[PDB]
Amino acid sequence: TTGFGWDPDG
Amino acid sequence: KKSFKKKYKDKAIIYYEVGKFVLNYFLNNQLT
Amino acid sequence: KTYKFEKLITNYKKMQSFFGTYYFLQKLLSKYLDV
Amino acid sequence: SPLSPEDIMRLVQQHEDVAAAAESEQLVAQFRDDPQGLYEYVNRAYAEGPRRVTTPISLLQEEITGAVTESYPAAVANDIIGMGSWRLKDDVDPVIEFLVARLEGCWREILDTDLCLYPREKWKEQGWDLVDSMDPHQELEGFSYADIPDPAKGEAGYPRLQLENRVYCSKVFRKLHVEVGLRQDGLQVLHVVVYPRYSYDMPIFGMDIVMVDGRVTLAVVDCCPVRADLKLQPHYMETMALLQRTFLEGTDPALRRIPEWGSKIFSPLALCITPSGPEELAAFAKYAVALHRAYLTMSLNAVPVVAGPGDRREAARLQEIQDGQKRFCDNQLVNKKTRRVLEVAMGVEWTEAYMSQLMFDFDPKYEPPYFDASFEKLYTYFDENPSFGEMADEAMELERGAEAER
Amino acid sequence: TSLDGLPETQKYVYADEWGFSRVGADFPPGSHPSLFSQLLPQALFAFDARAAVAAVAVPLAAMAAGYGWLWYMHSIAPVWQQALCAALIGTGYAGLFKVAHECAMMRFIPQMPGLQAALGTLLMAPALYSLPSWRLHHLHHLLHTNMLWQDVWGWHPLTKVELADEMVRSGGSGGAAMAAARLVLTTPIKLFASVGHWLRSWDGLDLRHFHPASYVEVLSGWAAPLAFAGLVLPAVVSAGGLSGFVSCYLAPWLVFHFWLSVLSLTAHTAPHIPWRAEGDGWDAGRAAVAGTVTLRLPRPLEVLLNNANYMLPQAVAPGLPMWSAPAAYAVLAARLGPYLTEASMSLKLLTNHVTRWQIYDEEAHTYRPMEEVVDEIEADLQQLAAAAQQ
Ligand SMILES: CC(C)CCC[C@@H](C)[C@H]1CC[C@H]2[C@@H]3CC=C4C[C@@H](OC(=O)CCC(=O)O)CC[C@]4(C)[C@H]3CC[C@]12C
Repeated sequence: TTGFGWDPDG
Repeated sequence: KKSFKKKYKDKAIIYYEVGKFVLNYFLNNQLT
Repeated sequence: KTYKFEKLITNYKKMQSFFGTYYFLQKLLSKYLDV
Repeated sequence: SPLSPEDIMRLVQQHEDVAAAAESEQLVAQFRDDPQGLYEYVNRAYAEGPRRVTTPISLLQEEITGAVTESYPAAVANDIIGMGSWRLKDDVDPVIEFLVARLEGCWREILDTDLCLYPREKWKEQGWDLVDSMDPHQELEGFSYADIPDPAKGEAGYPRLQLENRVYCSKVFRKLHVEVGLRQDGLQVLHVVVYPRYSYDMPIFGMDIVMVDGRVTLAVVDCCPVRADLKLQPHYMETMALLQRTFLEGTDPALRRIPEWGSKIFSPLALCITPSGPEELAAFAKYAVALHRAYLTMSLNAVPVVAGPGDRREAARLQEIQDGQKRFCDNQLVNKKTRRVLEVAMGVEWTEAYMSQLMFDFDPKYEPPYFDASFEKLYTYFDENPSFGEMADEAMELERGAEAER
Repeated sequence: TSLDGLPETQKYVYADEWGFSRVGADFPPGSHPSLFSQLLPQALFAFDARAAVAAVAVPLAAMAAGYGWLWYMHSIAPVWQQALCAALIGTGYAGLFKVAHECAMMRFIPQMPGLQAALGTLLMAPALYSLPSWRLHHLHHLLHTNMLWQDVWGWHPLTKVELADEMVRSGGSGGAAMAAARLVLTTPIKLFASVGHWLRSWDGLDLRHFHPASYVEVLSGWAAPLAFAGLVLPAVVSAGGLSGFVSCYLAPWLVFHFWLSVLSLTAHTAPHIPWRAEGDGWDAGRAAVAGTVTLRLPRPLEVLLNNANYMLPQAVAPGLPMWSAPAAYAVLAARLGPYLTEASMSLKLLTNHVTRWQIYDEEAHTYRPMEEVVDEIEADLQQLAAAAQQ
């Protein structure tokens, strides 16, 4: 249920 | 929250049938 | 004015993917007129 | 009052100039109004939600049992896939993951009707789709990334080098190439390049990221010009300027140094950066994604230049295009960084062959074919606006005429 | 152009020697006729009903007058009265045919396209011509003007080389094709060679030359001539017999074909207008501006023909309507002055066309009489036979 990815909006 | 859970579920469901039909087509129409 | 170059672009595209004297003229005309 | 044998040529020049200007302006008119939509397309597609499918089969199904079929736009699909099936994921820093996912997503979403895979005998049978330094002969059949553990310090092998490539052909581009490399000492590179066919007058797109221990040490993106004077068309310069004003504003203007080797191939708006913190990196990432997408969308409507018998201007243009692409290739070959990180691990006779045939090959007498599958758009169309055959018309007029009595 | 840089004296002596008024200088290469459409005032393109009804009604009145007279005195009149009524009817119909040619290029009444299509079909049928095929052949002509080996829908000249080839195949100058060319381009019957054009339409009655998506439109085009020649040419004969046919249909027909042929032949042929092959210096604007000759007629004839001689203006502005063609020319003559060629219809011109300019040789790039040319190339035949000694 979590992101774990890097996206330029934090 | 629900977004990521749905992403995982849908990815799994789609990749299942994609691979199933890819192997079907290969074996029937290309091994020959 | 563009007929001459489109007559060339077809014989260019003749290479890539992998009677009938008024065919090309009529095709070009119908494309350019009824838009 | 009468005209001269010369000012006729002045009239010809002015006419073709106004024509070129008009078409170049028409190209930018789309991005001009809202540039933010070049990066925020995924968020908007997510916002609008999952579309419901209305085709006779799905309607009959969801009416019989219960099952509603849902769809998703292409941006959301390529966001769900992500770094889909790369065999060297799980080892890639999240920034490189994000960038690869976005770039390959734009390729698969914009060029989807003509995107093919590069011929397999040119790269994939030599074993260049997955290269490992601890197994330069492929006696483990390409599972060396899983069978052989990492060599410890001082052992024969430190540091190990792994590479993975993907090469595509298309209708406008003779090569779209994305390659990732990892080394055991903590180095990761990402290198993307896009070459238009030898008959199109477009700049070459290029991007490089080099990160060391999770910190981006170098990042460079640019549309390298292909003409002999290092001058883009008007609309490329306009788009680059608009995007830099949109995304990079408020960041360093003095860090954009120009490398010594790029000074002969770089456009006046190339971007070279050693980022400071998180905000610089976020700005650069947004800008790179937006620039790539704008480039592809402007390529969507390109026309080749053809050499007519008697015409010398088009022969000159074709020669200039060939020479520009060749100049880029030969000036990229002496970027000694990647060359040495390869050759000190894989040898030299291997490195020269690999860099000559795959990374920067240039042979104008061979460009790969492609497969135009646009007819597919017909089928999809006719499954959502179908037609029923002359006997459903009677039944439907009966249904209407008998339902309309209320 | 053929007469390049040279003073006005030789230009004018050539002019009055050949019957032209103003010969032409030299136009720069690398251009297109559609350029000079910017030199035209925008008011020239306006539609008005006055000129429309006048242009459709004047030739109709001339035709009706000729027919009323001719029937009032059916066969009691001598041959000269018959000739004069036939000439009048032929000219009236050439006017109505110019109107039909305007409707074929979609520039007569653009607001009502169905009406202008029906009108063009109706006015073209009595000459046994097809409207869609006419549109196609004329467009193909505009795209290939003066192109050697390609402008087959215009007065392509008989070149020296093909004549030599035919003479080598015939084994002498007595064959059938030889005598055919001999009488067709040496006698005044040349002024009717347009009838050959008429037979080359109906491209074999062969639907395999066209694009399939157009079959129904082409077939319909062929059915309007046929219906005429199937429903009206019987009646005429049945109601007047052979004579009542040769005086009511065949003579106006021959006059109309005279007009067509002379107009076109004078338009695009002159000793100073070269015929460059493709790739060998053929230029579009140079051939459409410098390679055109404007014929001047008396104003009664012009108003009877609906300004059918003014062809240069509607080659640079293909949407320019018919009644604005004279005025527009006056504009272009001011700016393109030194390059244009002009002529007045006189006996000397036609005598020169018949007796002097018969064969086109590309080495000298000019026209030369048929007989001297054939005897010269036959003397060179004798000399190559002497060269064939061993
Ligand atoms: C008989 C009179 C009173 C009415 C007018 C009749 C026309 C409508 C006919 C008679 C002459 C015919 C033409 C005579 C010659 C030909 C060529 C012929 O085709 C070929 O000869 C093809 C090439 C070949 O055979 O080698 C058929 C079409 C066409 C144009 C014919 C089309 C119909 C035409 C014009």
